[PDB]
Amino acid sequence: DLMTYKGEVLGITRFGLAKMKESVLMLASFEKTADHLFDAAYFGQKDSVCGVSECIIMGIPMNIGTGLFKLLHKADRDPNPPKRPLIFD
Amino acid sequence: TQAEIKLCSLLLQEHFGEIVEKIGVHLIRTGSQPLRVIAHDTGTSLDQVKKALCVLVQHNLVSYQVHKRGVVEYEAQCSRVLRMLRYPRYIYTTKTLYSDTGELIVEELLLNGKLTMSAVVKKVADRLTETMEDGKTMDYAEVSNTFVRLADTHFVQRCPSVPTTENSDPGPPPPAPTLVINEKDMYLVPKLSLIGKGKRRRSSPIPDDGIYWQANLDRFHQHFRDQAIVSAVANRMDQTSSEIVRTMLRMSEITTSSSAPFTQPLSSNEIFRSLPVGYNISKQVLDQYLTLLADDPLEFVGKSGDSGGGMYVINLHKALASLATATLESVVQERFGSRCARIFRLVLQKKHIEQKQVEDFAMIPAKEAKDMLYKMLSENFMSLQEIPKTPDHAPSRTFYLYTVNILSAARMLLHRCYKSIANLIERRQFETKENKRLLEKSQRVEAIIASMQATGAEEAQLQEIEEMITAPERQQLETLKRNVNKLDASEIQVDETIFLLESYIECTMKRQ
Amino acid sequence: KEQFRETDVAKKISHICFGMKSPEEMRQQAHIQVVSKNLYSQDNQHAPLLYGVLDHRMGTSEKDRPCETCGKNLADCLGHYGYIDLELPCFHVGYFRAVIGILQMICKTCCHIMLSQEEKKQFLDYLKRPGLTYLQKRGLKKKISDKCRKKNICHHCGAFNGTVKKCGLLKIIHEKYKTNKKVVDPIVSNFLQSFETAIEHNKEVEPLLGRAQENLNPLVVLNLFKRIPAEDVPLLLMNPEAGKPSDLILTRLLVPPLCIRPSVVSDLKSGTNEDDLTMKLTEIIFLNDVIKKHRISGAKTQMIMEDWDFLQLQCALYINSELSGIPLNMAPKKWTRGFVQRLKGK
Amino acid sequence: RSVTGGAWYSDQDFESEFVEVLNQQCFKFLQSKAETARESKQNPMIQRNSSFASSHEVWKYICELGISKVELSMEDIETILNTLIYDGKVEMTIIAAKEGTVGSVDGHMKLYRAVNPIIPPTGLVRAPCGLCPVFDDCHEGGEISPSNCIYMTEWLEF
Amino acid sequence: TEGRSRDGGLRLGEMERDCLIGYGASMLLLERLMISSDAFEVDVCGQCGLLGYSGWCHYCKSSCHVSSLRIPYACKLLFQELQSMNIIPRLKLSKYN
Amino acid sequence: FVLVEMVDTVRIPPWQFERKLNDSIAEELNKKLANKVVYNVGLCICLFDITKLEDAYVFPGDGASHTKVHFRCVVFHPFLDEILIGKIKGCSPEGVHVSLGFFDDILIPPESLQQPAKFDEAEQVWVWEYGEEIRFRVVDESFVDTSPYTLVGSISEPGLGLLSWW
Amino acid sequence: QQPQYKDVPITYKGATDSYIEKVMISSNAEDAFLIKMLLRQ
Amino acid sequence: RCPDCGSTELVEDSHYSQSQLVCSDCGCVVTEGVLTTTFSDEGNLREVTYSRSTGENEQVSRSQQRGLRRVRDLCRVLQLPPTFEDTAVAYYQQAYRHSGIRAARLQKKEVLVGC
Amino acid sequence: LPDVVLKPPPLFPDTDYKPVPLKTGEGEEYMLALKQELRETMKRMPYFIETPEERQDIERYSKRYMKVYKEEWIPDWRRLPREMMP
Ligand code: SF4
Ligand SMILES: [Zn+2]
Ligand SMILES: [Zn+2]
Ligand SMILES: [Zn+2]
Ligand SMILES: [Zn+2]
Repeated sequence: DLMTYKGEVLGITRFGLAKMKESVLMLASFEKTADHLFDAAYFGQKDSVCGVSECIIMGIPMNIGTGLFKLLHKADRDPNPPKRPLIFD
Repeated sequence: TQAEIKLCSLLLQEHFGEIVEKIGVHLIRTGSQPLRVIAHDTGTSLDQVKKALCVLVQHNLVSYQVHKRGVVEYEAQCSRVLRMLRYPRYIYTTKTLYSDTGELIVEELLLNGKLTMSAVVKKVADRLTETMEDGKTMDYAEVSNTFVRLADTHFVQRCPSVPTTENSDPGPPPPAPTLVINEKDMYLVPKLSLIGKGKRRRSSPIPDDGIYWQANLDRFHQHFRDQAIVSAVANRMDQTSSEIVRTMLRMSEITTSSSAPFTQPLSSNEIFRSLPVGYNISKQVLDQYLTLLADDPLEFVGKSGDSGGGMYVINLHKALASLATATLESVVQERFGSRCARIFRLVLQKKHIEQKQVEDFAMIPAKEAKDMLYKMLSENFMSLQEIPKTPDHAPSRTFYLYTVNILSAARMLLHRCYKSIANLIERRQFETKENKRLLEKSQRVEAIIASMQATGAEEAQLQEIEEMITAPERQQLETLKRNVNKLDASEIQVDETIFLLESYIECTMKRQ
Repeated sequence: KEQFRETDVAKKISHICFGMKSPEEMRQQAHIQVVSKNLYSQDNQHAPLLYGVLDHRMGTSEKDRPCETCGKNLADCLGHYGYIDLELPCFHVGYFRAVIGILQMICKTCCHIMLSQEEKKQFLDYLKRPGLTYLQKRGLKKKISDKCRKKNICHHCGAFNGTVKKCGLLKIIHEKYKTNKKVVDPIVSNFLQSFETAIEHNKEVEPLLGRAQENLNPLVVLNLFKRIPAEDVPLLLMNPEAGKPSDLILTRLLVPPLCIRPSVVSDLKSGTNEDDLTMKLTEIIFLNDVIKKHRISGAKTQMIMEDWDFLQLQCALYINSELSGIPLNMAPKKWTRGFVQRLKGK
Repeated sequence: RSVTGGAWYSDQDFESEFVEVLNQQCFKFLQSKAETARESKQNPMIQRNSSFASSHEVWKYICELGISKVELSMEDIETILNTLIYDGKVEMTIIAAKEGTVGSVDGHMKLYRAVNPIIPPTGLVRAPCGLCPVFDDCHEGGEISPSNCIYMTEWLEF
Repeated sequence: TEGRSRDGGLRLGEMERDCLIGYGASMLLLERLMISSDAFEVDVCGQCGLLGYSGWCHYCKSSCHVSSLRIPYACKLLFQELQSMNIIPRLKLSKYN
Repeated sequence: FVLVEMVDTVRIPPWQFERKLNDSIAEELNKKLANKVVYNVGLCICLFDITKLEDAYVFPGDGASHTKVHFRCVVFHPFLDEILIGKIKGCSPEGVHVSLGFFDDILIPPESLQQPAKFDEAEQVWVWEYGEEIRFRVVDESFVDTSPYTLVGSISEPGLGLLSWW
Repeated sequence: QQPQYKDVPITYKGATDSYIEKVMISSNAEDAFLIKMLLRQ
Repeated sequence: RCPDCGSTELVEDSHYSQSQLVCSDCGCVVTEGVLTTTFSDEGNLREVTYSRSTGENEQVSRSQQRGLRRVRDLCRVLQLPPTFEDTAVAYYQQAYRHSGIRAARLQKKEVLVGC
Repeated sequence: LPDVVLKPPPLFPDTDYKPVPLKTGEGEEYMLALKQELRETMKRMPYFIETPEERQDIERYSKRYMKVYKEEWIPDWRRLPREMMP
């Protein structure tokens, strides 16, 4: 289902991997670094940090695993607290 | 065109403001775009975008067109934005060829873009009321005469007017009025029998509706080119030849267009008949002048026929090429010296030439002529053909000959002039903003005098103005003023070179 | 009394934007201008020269000598870049393919592209779609380049724009005067007949008059790119905010800090181990000084062009030490570690 | 004479002073002749013809001056006048002269006249930005800025 | 360092990273490959997107938009090497929320 | 004295979780904006009230509780025409150094606008006679850090008569 | 002008103790004295 | 020195594969961690001398090159260690600094090499 | 062989050539006068749209006395598309 989701059978080779992925960092780290980097610099293609490869490179928690959801602390509070009324206005 | 965009940005910021100059720069950089994507990319409110577009289309700086699905696309004209720097020259030439009435007319047409005849004559009367005195009053007859005289001479032209919507598909109106232009009424003036007297600004139904006029920059450009070639031929041969060519250009103004390789055939007889009577020159002397101008090594004029006595024609493209060559050699002489100018003229006359041949024909010792060649090549004034002996193009086994490309040289010179004017405007604004505190101090100490000038004017407020701390700083104010004046004069002077280069560039364009 | 300034924010990086810097921005980023082709001074205690390579104002590489720009040790200094001015521009080996592509896109006379207004608006509307991906951008670039190369006559000014190809190594040539088997044109004849002086003073011009097309040196292509209208820049599939076409041809070199170039003072002898990039930059500065001396002394144009090509290939090796069209006569002696070699590999 | 010798390639040293003096004297002579032709005012054709000066005439004038010791041939004065043309200050015309006091070219003779330049110096050369050698590095905000320009300051203080 | 005689530590190769990814241990991988290996603190300016030092941007000549950021040192070296190659990675920062 | 809407990110350490969040938030905001001046806003005094308080996130890093809090805080910023009552905490020959009562010593009125009887001879002479009123004219702001105050403003002293004090 | 000597002593890098069995001193033609110690465990 | 007490008795002691500076009085460290070059990069980097990173060794005339090569072959035919070659070329470069020595005949350079 | 320079070139290298003095006469004086008059008179025109002032402090009694009142030109909507009506 991964190799046949774009309507065309794409291989695990660098060609199909570049056709299915968008992250410039992992495409450069895989193979053909200089050409891909110079092409991305020419196009100015901004690369996000959604992929796990750039999460490991940039040093941020990856989206997969435990980093998919977020946690909230159950602190004693009151949402929208009472507001002090305005006297002059 | 980064320098052009920067110059347009500075001019728009100086002339119209900040919220509109951003939209103008966006239109220049991104080309034609609908209003929605313009507001999206600029990131400002929609009302400000609408106001900017309207104030830009008022001065005929931008235009709008229709496309599929009835969408409107707004496109800016960078050339039109660049031409508005030449407004003082337009006002000067319309004040020289006409009276001050035409001066004020063209001034109002440039400061407003689109107006009606009644509006412009009313504004001219209101502005001239304070110029004259002695209780008398002016009428609209002389102003209308000056307007129609400007019209027949093609200096002013009717703006493109929307056709009759009642006759053109009466019903659901399109999003854009689809303004069109007709050559018939391009210079026609409808009769305005109404007259009046301008008010002196005491501060105490439109028959010409739908007809808007604007200054025809094409006529001004043609007149400036004529003046330039007249000054050139005057500095070359004599003032008499300059008068002859001025008369022939005045005759050719109407019968020719703005872009043509040559003018219409003009015979010596009609030129002699149309020549001013102030010169006691005979027909034979005129024939001698024409036949010596035809033998000029500049080839400004040409025979191009023998019928009708002395038949002659002028070369517009060749004259503009000669003017561009003169400008280029002058700037080379002023930037690198007389010897480098000699080397440049040598390498320009000969199509291709070698270093040893350059030194032989220019008579300049070694270690200096090659240095001048390298300095001129590093500034994109010359090009090397590099005829190779082998397809490998190895430097050791190939020739090198210098060649001057006038087109690329003129383009880079125009870019340099644009960046120079941009830098001058930036320096002027910097000197203005760095002394804004002294400017406000001077403004307040002079407004203390401007107030109570006549009513309640006591003499006790005259010996304390110079007593302030601004007195030792008046020298700085004078220096700022003279610097601003010199910068403005330099910009206006470079404007003529910009016009010459732009004319030389445009004349060789076919638009095919 | 005290202005409120934020101390620390939990900032995180959202996305990385790639691009290039103009020579002005590249000068602004750097701190000092290294002009000396030497590393250390003449004194015996191995003191580095000021305003030269390995200067401590661009970071530090030794645990004892701190950085001059920032008063911190090696474990705290981040390094500082430098800018090197070149007498003659050189083609960027990384963007050389992009330079050839842009030259095929735009005209050589009016600086405009070979695209009709209808197809211009079509490609504009096709690119205006949101969410344009890398593959879609490359496909659109390929399609527009093919449609532009299909035509040969300039739609803007009308000048002939023949094929353009890479001859030799790091040299581009535009074949404006192509061989025409059918009836010839007047322009090519007027061009060929303008070599009367070369033919008179050199007979070899006659057999070699053909295939004498327009070799585009860095100066001419840079002057052409400096006059590109900004409206045609988005049509070149390059982002205008990321960079400009004139930035493809480099006039300055970014010498990296000492953090990328470690120096190992080997006290067993009188020597300091430096990386290959330092030697490449030293050779570049030496070539700049040599070509400046030749320009001052007025040498032949052959030697000037040879030095220019040598500087170009040395800069290419400094960027990518391994190329394809490297001639065997000017081939490197020993294998060096260029930036590409330091990036890729096991 | 090409490989060795020459009036200017004396002792393998270029003689710039001699050629400069010759150019100046020839320009002065041509300017005086053109001034006399202009002040004559008898007829434009005769004015033009008298403004022209032959290579033989200016060569005999230089010989009458006798500044340089080495003999100046006809081709030497021809090259001097060609350099003057390349300077943009004079004009040459080849007329059909079968035989006369020149006899240099078969059936032709070159006449030279002093001519004024086409146009005065442009406005660009009247600004420091047009003659700056580091004009390429001009940026709004940076080390080389028009605000803190030294060229503009010196030019405004003049 | 690499060698044992050079007091070198163990290397988390590609397969170890693959196993840690398969387990989904995001924080463990972050601590191993970033915090305990090449952790460093740099300064990034939110306006130009370049790298600064000591909370100062030499490019913009200002320090208002400069903010500190944790990063692997190898990533900073890669960014510097790419900037040397005229390939400028413009880092657009944002709030953690 | 005017209210300002401020949206700030507050980090509360986990060892304060026993405290009420609506109190710790106010305490931290008061400790963060005490005797400080917001650029182009003015000198903030203290937190007035808290309007909106969204969820309290916990980041995978420090682990403390991060909250984006919307609140209204009081700042001191005249409207270029407000009349204030300050006390003379010094005087210089070029201008009197009058400080608002226990609030801030930032008001330096220039001695160049009242009737021509103004002269300070360094002997603490306020004004040559013919609880001091002050008329603000223009605000001014600037930065502080420029290498690896900001609110003074001018003061107007028109012909207010001053029947109680010369 | 006076020679300045900095110390570069050879250190025993070993987790466990070692015993020296023999120390050999030799002199080559380069006047460089070579000292070898045979650590025994 | 000690930042708190001011004691200057800081001693370098080898930890468990870690180098650091610590005071013997309060046991507080002032600087921990040391950066050393790796042999993987050491074999890659090329050594540069101040005899070459100053512009020298290029102002070596053909005659000076002949003289130093003569020194080399003379010390090699005698089967001398490389230390003798280094000392001899150093003495030659030191003696060649005089103006009267550099301006001499080939016999003079040869007898100078011999001496 | 080129010698080593111990100081980088100055930021403003000197050139023996100087800009030509500006042209003088009544023409350039009228140029300066007209350009200054245009720069002055064009700012108060309704076409010069200044930035709308914001964060208004308060409303005062003298506002109507200091209210910036200027005649507003009405663009011809017959020539302008309908997408610009406020
Ligand atoms: S420094 Fe000044 S004069 Fe020189 S190019 Fe820049 S703006 Fe023009
Ligand atoms: Zn540093
Ligand atoms: Zn073209
Ligand atoms: Zn910045
Ligand atoms: Zn202690």
